Amino acid sequence: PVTINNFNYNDPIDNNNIIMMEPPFARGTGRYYKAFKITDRIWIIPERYTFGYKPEDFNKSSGIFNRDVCEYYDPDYLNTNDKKNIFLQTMIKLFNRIKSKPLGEKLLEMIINGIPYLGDRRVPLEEFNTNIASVTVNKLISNRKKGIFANLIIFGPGPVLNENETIDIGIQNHFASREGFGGIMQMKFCPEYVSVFNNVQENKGASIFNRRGYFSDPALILMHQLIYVLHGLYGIKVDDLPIVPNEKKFFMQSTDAIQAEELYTFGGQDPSIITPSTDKSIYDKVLQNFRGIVDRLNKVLVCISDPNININIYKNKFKDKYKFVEDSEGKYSIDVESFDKLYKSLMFGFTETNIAENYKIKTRASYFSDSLPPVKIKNLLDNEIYTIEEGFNISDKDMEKEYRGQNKAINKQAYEEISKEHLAVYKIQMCKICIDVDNEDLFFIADKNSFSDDLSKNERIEYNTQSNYIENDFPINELILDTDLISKIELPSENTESLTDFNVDVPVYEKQPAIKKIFTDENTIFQYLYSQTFPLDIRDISLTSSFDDALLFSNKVYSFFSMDYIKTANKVVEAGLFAGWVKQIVNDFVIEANKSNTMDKIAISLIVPYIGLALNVGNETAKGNFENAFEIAGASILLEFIPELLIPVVGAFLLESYDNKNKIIKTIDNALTKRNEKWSDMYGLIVAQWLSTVNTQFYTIKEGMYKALNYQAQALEEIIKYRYNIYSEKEKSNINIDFNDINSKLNEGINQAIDNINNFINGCSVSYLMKKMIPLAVEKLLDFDNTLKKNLLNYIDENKLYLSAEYEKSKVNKYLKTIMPFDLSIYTNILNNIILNLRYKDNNLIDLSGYGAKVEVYDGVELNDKNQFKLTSSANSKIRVTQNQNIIFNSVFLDFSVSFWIRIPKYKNDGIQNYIHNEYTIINCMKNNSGWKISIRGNRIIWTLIDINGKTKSVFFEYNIREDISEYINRWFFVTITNNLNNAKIYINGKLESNTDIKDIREVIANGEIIFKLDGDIDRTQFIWMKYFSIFNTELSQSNIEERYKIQSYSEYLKDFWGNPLMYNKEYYMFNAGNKNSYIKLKKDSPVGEILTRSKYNQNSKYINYRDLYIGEKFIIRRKSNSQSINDDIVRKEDYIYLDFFNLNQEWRVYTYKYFKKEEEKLFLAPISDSDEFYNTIQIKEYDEQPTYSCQLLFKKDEESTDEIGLIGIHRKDYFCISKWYLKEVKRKPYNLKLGCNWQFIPKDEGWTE
Amino acid sequence: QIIQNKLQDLFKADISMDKLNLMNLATEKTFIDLSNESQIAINNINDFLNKSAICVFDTNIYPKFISFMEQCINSVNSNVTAFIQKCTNITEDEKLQLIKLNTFMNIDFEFFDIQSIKDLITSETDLIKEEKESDYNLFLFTLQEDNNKVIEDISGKNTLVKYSDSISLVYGVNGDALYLKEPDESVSFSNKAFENGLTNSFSICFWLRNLGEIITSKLIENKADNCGWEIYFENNGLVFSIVDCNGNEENIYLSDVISKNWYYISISIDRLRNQLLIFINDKLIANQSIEQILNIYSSNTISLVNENNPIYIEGLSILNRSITSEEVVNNYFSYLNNSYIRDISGERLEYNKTYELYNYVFPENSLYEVTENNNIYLSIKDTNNLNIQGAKFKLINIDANKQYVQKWDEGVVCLLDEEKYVDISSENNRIQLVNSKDTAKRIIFNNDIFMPNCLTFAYNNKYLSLSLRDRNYNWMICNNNDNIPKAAHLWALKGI
Amino acid sequence: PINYLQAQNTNNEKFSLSSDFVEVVSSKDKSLVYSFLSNVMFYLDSIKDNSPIDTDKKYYLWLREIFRNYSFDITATQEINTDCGINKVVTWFGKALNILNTSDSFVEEFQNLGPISLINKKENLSMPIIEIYGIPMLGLPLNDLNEK
Repeated sequence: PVTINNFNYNDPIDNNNIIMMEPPFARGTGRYYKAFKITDRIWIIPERYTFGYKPEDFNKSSGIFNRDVCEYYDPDYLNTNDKKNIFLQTMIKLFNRIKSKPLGEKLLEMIINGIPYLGDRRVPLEEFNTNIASVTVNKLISNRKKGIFANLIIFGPGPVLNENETIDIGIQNHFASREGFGGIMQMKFCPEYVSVFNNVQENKGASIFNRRGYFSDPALILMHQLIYVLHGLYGIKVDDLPIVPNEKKFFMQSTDAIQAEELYTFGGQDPSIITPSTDKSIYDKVLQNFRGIVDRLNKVLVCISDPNININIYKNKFKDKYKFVEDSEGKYSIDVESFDKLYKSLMFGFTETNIAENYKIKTRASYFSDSLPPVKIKNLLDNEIYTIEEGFNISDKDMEKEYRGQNKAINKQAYEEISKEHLAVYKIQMCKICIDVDNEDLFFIADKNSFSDDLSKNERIEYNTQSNYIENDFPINELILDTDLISKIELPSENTESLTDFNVDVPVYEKQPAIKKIFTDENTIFQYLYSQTFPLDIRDISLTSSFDDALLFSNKVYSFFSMDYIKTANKVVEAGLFAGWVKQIVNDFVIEANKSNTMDKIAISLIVPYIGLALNVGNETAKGNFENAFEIAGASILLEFIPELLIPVVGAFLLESYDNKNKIIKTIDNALTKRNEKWSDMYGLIVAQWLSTVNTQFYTIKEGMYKALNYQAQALEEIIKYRYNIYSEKEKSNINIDFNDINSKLNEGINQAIDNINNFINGCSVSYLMKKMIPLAVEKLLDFDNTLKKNLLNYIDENKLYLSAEYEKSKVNKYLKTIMPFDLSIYTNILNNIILNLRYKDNNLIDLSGYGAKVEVYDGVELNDKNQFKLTSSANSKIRVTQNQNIIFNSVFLDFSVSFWIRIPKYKNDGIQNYIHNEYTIINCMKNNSGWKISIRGNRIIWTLIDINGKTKSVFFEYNIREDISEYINRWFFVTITNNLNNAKIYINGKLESNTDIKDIREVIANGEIIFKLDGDIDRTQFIWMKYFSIFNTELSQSNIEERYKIQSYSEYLKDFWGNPLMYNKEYYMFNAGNKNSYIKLKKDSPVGEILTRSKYNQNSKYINYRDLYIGEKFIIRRKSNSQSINDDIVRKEDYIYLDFFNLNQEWRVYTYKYFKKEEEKLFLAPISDSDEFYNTIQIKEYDEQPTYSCQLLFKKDEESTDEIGLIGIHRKDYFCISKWYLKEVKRKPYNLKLGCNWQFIPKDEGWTE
Repeated sequence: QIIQNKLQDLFKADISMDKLNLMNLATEKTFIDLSNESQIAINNINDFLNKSAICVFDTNIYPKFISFMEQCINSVNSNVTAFIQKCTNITEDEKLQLIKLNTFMNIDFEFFDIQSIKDLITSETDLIKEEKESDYNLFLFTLQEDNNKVIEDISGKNTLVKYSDSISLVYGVNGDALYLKEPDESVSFSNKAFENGLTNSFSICFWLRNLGEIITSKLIENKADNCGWEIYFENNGLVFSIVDCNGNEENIYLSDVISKNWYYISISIDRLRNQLLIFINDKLIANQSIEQILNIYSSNTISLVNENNPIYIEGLSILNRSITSEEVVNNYFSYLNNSYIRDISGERLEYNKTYELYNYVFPENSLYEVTENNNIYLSIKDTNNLNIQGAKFKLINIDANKQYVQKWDEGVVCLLDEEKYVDISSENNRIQLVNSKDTAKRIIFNNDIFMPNCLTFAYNNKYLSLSLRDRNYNWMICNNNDNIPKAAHLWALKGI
Repeated sequence: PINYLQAQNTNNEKFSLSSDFVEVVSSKDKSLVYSFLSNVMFYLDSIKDNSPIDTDKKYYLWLREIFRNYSFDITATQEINTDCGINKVVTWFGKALNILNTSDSFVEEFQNLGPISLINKKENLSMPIIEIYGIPMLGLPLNDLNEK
């Protein structure tokens, strides 16, 4: 439906695709431009946007155009033909990427098919007129001018390269795009320069490459501007009450007013800033515009501008564009459902957030999020950096995880920084010395004039009054599924008579001073942040606990940590203890961060105390105890400026009086629904005020905390570097320290502290909204409720003649006695710390971690669909994993974890000595006799670390071999080994098992080559089963390990004794958890299985003890109805089956009597037969919520009968029976794992002998 | 003692006798709550100091044992080597192998096991306390048995349950559920802890299904005259009203509760936070502050009524503490994970029943038959045609004895005059309707855990989904491309 | 610690809570009782010199506040990372049963020191008498020697 052509800037003009066009802002003053028709009604002019701009302003100066953007100037850009050609190629690539997906294709189809209406407010309602600058544009044919229809023209950047914009055409201050007509739109867009943002509001754990800044996708910015264009073309770019920032105070951020359309376009939480009253205002304005459009469409009969233009074709096209209803007579009407859907899809459907989510592109969290200085993309035409389909995040290059392809600290080979000598920012100089702060680093507190007060207006209630409620959301799936990719675009010919009128309002742009000087003497967030910085020339700096002392001098840097940390940092040690001191100071810095105290007295789960000491924002929070002040004065001390809340008094309801008798009942219900709507509107207004005035202050506080932590880390790194360089050459050669490792540890600590700060600040903000904003609105709404109740009562009294009015009075009282609860979700919108994750995809093992580690699996390794691989003693049973050189565990502080599921076979009875004395490594990560290994001695699983020097440290786990029925001997179990700077811990099945101190380990280097291979003194029959091997670059917590073990232990099927899936038609031995030392054997005479004590091992060794499991009757499981898939043969939970057993050379089923008196009833063991007095179907179920290998067997009358008989078990002389008492005891909240109903099945395994 | 002094000094005041008895009852309840808090602190300090003792063994005694046994193992190895060298009846390489085999490394005498010490200082009394510790004041449990239904509290607190014989037991969500079809029925649960008081946190949690149609009918009451709390239908939703013994009221209207649909109601009152949380299903509905609410001492009997309304009530539970959002979501999602495929109404999906088909993307458009090119498909209704009646569906299984659908079930969809059956055309990879049961396709029915009332049809590991728009059509197709959103292959069946 | 435990007990019925142990034991009137409930003491000092409680709403509010403060005070714990996992150290354990009650916070001293500092008699170990007899030298083949 949408095709993208291929052009070159030197292609000869053919006057069909490559033409010479005069833009509407040229006002017919010559100066034709070369334009290319990339797509229908879309033209590209690769020239600088000089309209309304003085040529002297294209250079950097003391002036500035905008007060919210770091502006970059480059007059020499776009000066040659080669630059024009590469610009054209880049735009072609961007449009191809946009059309690559159904959402972009639908957007382009809407843009193309949204041809502007032929006429404006200066056009009669009964005729068309194509002689308007906003409809037709002139082109030159003579090397004779003609007029063509266009929808969008794309120019190059203006004076600022990184400031894209979209402009419409206005005539006598009457824009056609704001009145439902629509017109051509002009775009200023430079693809080579993109904005940079951050994600401080997003928590990704203690990652290293997080919150490091991201550069935007040029296709995303182009699509954002295309959404602007789509709003313009359809004529929905109306103007309503804007968000005007308040600039009365000095710390407030000053910027131009923000129209509601921009916030709608941004999407996400941004449309919640526009109050519902303004939403309804815009909705009715657009509805009135569309009503005028449909009246114009119905009134026209003939065209006088160009008789060659068809009337019926254009009328049908406009009806399709505006989604009108064609009546049988011929008149066109407006369907409100259709118009509502179209409006919601245009405003809340196409948004930056939805598009970014659909294309897997990272973008700004909110419209008010801080913006970093822009960067320049090195080359957008290289398919090894930026491709059409994947975009920046190339999956093949291991860059599609967590948007790693857009990370500034990761994809350093795809962008170039911009020199500060070419960037202009509207700075504010705070003079007492003077401090210069960018305007983007100021609190954005909206003024009270930006929120409407339509609530106070009286409302007329009638019998047909409908409670209208617009919703700021549209399902993106509905938009995607409405995309058509088969039907072609049927557009009328663009050729028409040449333009005659040239009336157009070209805007005039004037620069303004880029420095604003203000005078104040308040030590606030900005001053404290400044005091923590030092000039680059200073090389010997020390940390001070006094803010004024560090503010005065240049060699003293402020800090907000404990005095112990300052003393340790300032300490100078000998060269022999330098590395230990560095490790200690970094650990102390990290411990100084993450300082959180749990909160229980506030509805806020954790509180960070070092915020007042770090920013001193609000009512001088640095003084005294921050925690005590926060507890005493609530969550308002952190607010820089408490705003005045605009809470209108809701107006009375004017009820129409009808007679009626029939229409006098519906008016009461309409009034009630209107009251509910007023409640919702008041809640939305309060939410908008919170999002504009209070939440922005907290976001600024979060950004300030992040900057303060970054400054502290930079100061510590500078001190470390200076101390290391202050030593002699011999001393420096003696000490081995890696600065990448210390930088990574500092960044991880910063990210963890920022996570805690983010949680605390969000808690405080939501608490402020609920406990300082909502109650007042609720009180006002209750007063309005009382007023409305009185009004309705006197209305019923004044009209009691017509209409059992006591019932109406009771209904009214009951309905307004209740309040509408406030919901915030309405207005709102794996540990993910892995570095290696082996999984089974297709007859092979691959790495799903996203870092792209090469996994080579040889023919000796046996695989299966359940992600289990068995390593044998063969020389070709080995797995080699080569990790990326950038993604490895820290080599100094050594914080990482390794988790997997393992299965080891039983020892050899005749080879006990060899099984005990032999220790064979099964996983290796050694390169130069240093690293970590996992080995399996007899009965133990040892994890060993050997540093560079040679000192070793091991931690193991030994499972008892003298137990009767052991839970680890030959069954799957979870192993997790965690390492940090102090200890090495090993957890088995979640519970902590062992722990060793590794504080005396110097440094461990990472081999990067993991070898899964049983190497060492082993027998010819020695195999080990492994599953779900994973490596994390952080020390997992106990709760995290327990949750991971619980999640990985879940499955749809059931598990046998060994943990393998339960399989149909397999030999099993029954085992009772409640009675471990007993089994069942078929009686020679009675048809009841007798309970016998299990055997034991007393052959030759007293050091080894166990009980035989291969004794008893061999049970089999068969299907009941054969209704599932034949390919699947695993037993799933809650399954009806037949439980048979092999007796002699036959199979016998187990049944039960229909009627019995005692609860414990014996079973009936008989050959397969059909009877009307016995039950044969057994439902296998799982009752234990916690992971377990025990299942339960229930007896049911029928698969469709709710009747339940009992549960199979063993009850005391022991007797194998069924009980109805187990039913009550199995549903108790604390599950009893030692019950007699817990059954397990033991198949014959190669790991268990005798 | 401070509280008693204040109360006794306040007895010499102009307060009526009934209010004074209210004070005394509230003070007794507060004393019980203070004892509970003291027990919480006691076991907190117990765990703290037990872990401290285990840590002191790990970090203060085990290293000394390791040092001593390393010193001893040195001598043991020296003696073993001397003995093995004194003998002269073996070779040299064999002797070296033997002496290397009989060695004592550190790992030989390392026996530390934190789990073996935690499980060694826990007695049978601790196990008894753990088994008897329950966080439920009432955990109703229903068991049909064979012609003898039993409804009783299995929380261990032994609440007195009084019910009439007109109530029935059905299978609502997971297990049996009370069914009140006869008008004017009542079930009473009696327990002292149900009396509430000034300072005690609790929570009500149950599953509700109303078969009615819209007057205000009482559902659950604990109102002693004026004070107390209650939940009752109103308009097209529920209302939770809590009133204290001072006139302060809190009425919360929970909307979007219509008939013939299951709802998981969870109300939590936390008086340590002065918070009232109300969740419906897996979404927080109300979050209010009840700091203005005071002593709510009420009767010791919670009453469940019907008031001329057939209702299903399942798993009615009352706890003695407040619940969090995460726990509520976990309980709601785990309760529905029972290998039963449900319909859009929340009830169990059954074979051989007239069903309307809906797609998750379009929760209001029902699939209807479309004839084109001498081929019959089914597709979404166009925006210009909304009055067209939807198609009637039935599910046929291999075994006619099976009545209820389950996870991983093979079946055939039958369209209700010529008895059409679903087939897949290997020309456009769409679906079509045939007139031969043998020509149908055996498709597998499944469902996602986090979308309980929605199901998926699979055909050789390929879900059936909705295609993109095509001249005002959206056919069901067996997708293999990723350009169709992953939420477009979720379907819903509505009982028609 | 027994002295503090005794000081937390009184026989009178008109006492007042105090955080100063020395003042409590040196009080001639014997009207001060030692307590570590900082929240409750702070609340009682805040409501001191106010309107006497006479109405039922006032008494209900006072009782609710007293219960809330007591619950917040007696259940105060801080989760620290110890060598054997995560330990929820009781914060007020320093005030009651005077132990590591020098200055700052009890948790700070507990973390800086070890768990050994809680008890007042450390280093009580003693090596047991060890009798590891050496192997008894008659000739034997490889298998017999290996078994022995």
